[PDB]
Amino acid sequence: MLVKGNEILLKAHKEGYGVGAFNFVNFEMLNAIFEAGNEENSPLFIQASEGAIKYMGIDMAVGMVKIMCERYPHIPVALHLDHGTTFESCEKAVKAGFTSVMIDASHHAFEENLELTSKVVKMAHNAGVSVEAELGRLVNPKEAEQFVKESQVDYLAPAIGTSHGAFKFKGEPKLDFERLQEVKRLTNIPLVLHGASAIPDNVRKSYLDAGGDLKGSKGVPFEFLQESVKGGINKVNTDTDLRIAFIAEVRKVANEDKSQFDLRKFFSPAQLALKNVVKERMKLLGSANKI
Amino acid sequence: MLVKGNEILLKAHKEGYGVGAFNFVNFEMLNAIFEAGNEENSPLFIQASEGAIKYMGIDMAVGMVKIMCERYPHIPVALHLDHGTTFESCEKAVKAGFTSVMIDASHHAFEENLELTSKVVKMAHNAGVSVEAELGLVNPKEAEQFVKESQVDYLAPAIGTSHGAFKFKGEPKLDFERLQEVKRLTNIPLVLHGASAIPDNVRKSYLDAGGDLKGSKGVPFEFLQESVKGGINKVNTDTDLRIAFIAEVRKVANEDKSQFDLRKFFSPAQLALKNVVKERMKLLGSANKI
Ligand SMILES: O=C[C@H](O)COP(=O)(O)O
Ligand SMILES: O=C[C@H](O)COP(=O)(O)O
Ligand code: NA
Ligand code: NA
Ligand SMILES: [Zn+2]
Ligand SMILES: [Zn+2]
Ligand SMILES: [Zn+2]
Ligand SMILES: [Zn+2]
Repeated sequence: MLVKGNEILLKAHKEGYGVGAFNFVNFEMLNAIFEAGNEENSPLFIQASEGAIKYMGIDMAVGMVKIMCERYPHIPVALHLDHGTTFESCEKAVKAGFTSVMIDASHHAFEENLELTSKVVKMAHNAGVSVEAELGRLVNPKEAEQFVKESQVDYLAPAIGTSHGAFKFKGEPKLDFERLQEVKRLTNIPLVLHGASAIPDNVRKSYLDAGGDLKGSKGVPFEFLQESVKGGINKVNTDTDLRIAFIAEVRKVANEDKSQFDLRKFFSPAQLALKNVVKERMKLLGSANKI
Repeated sequence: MLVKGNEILLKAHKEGYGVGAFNFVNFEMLNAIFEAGNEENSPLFIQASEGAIKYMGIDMAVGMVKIMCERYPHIPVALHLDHGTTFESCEKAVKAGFTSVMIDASHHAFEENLELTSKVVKMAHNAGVSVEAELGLVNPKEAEQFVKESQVDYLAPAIGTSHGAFKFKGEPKLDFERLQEVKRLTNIPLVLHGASAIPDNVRKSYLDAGGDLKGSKGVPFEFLQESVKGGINKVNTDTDLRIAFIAEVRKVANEDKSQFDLRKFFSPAQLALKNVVKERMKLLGSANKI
């Protein structure tokens, strides 16, 4: 059912596994994410960015998710606003039916980040909605400790080396796991990893075989993601991996049949590739069989 | 708002215009169709084939449509089951919240077509849902008896069309004398299947993106207008939407091999589909009918 984000992440926090947070922008992404969760018996964190919400309309974003939840009522589902940029954006997500909201104010000084986050928290918590915030651009663990105590935010995303998109590491992957463990120790709350796509080898091969160009993009290796969960990460933001796998198959259908224009012929194999990415990620993070 | 199919088509029947009936298989198609109707102030017929319903799930097909109607509550919208093949399929659509259903038994002999259609009608009408059936080329006298006894709300008579892009291996031709006779004898809304036109700008867009249309031909615009003058009120349109949508997808794929933001593919695809629908609404005379 559609539940508070913290309902899912407190269990993951206490038992020591990661729940993937998967972005979607339309029905095909959402269906494949849900079939993955049903097939791996895994909780689901479903994420929509502000841009995704503008593309779908927030009424359709929430509406499609609610339909999917009633289709799979046995799966714990949180619907999460990814990188909300204003109080008003977060307030609109709360009013529309989101069960989790992120307020990203990490580009501000500590005092202004805490101020705005706290404002979001008391609004969201009044409405039964959980809150994510971000600290770092890396994190100061003692800032994190104070930030969490005073804001009462439900989960925290500390900067430990990742970044959005595919072009993460200009060389070898590097995450500061000592800093992670200290944050986790001092805050004792669920933590979140942004920019956590791995770009597996098969997904990249699929994309390049379809004539795509990834441009030397490298994600977080699987072994770093597992070490992250061992360090205390409980929500693993994942988007790029899904897009590459999906568009790989769309490119492939276009290439191999120039007369094909049935949309289902493009998006059925795209859905399948995306679902498989999600299933494997669920097993990697340790959320499989957790229902 | 979401309304009986006959509510939209009775008005079109009385006032002599055609309402496009546009197929969809996902959010992108649906959104672009609704924005077209909103911008042309036009009633909408939204339809989903059995295959589309298996792809989306009937719960999602109705659910997305109901969300879209709430976003544009001033637009008369009917949600239509396209080419239902069984009574049970039509019954599931009625229960799921469709406001119109088509039962296609035209491959049966007259007596069996009428019997199955009548059974669907009794079921659908008990639930406040309108019914389309198919006959056929059509015998105008079969049509007259068929409609009187079945009490179907609208009829698709075969007059020369076919589904898909490949409609006429020779010159395009429709039997308009047959059409008018059917209209005269039945005096109900009529439906035209296989009514995609494949406009030249949509074909040019598809070929420029590397697409192959394999010498396909659609109904000329002039034939669509003549069919509405002859009494056609519901004009089934699918292929045109697919080609315009997939033309832009192919183009995005071609012009940036590093693009994998789905919105970068489907925003222009939506726009192109929207414009096809907008121009079709103006062609058929449903624009500015709200
Ligand atoms: O915040 C991270 C998400 O991947 C954002 O996706 P977006 O490209 O829709 O903003
Ligand atoms: O009934 C005619 C429809 O255009 C067919 O659509 P479909 O290809 O989803 O069956
Ligand atoms: Na987030
Ligand atoms: Na139909
Ligand atoms: Zn992020
Ligand atoms: Zn971030
Ligand atoms: Zn048809
Ligand atoms: Zn037909």
